[PDB]
Amino acid sequence: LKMVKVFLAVKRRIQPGDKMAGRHGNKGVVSNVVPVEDMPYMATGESVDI
Amino acid sequence: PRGPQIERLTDNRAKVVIEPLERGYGHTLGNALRRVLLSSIPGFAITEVEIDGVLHEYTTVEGLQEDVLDVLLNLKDVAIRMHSGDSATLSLSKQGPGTVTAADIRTDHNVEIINGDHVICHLTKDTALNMRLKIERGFGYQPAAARGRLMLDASFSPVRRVAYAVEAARVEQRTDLDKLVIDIETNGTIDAEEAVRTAADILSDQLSVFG
Repeated sequence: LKMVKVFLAVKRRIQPGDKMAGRHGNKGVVSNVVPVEDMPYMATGESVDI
Repeated sequence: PRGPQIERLTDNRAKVVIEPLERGYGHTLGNALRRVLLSSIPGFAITEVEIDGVLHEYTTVEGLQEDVLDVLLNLKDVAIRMHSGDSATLSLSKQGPGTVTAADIRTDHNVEIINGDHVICHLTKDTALNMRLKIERGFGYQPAAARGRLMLDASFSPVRRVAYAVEAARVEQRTDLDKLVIDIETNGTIDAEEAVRTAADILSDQLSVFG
């Protein structure tokens, strides 16, 4: 007699364990999330993300 | 011993000079101050945004070119320096065609806003934009989950990048005393003097457990 459809929008962040592949076929799984202070930095101060 | 020497290359990015340190004291002090200047300094950011016409963060409002999420990211991009207090509330009123900058908001006497060359949104029609903001104090990174009302992430970090290098200073002493320079690039919120002052305060409060 009646139908109710509910649209639910979820915005998920990135989690350790999610599968993320590159462009040339090098797939991978995120191990952990590291703070910026532990990442290796260049001579100018730019921290490497990956 | 002589005090920190301040160079002024850019009004947003300064450089401090510490000299003369002993042999084997430049690298540890530089790395400790770099890590503390990166991930310890508290700041101010926008936590929640209350708009009367916008119900949730996925709807479309008439008269606006961009979506609501672009306005939320542009409000996350700006930086607010507050003199005193742990909470504040800023409102903006802008109608008619034209761009909406960060300087068009209504601020208090203690709440200081950067001039804001980055735009927030783009208005086309003659629609009034009544938007209420909220500023809170904190340190680090706090997500929206763990804390008609919207919620926004906040990155309480006025410092962008910290670099340092150890150079030798030719001085008549018992050994080869080395100096170091630290160039701090901020968003204009915090100064390079009180940043290393509260970094040394954090180090002195953390080293107070021994003894």
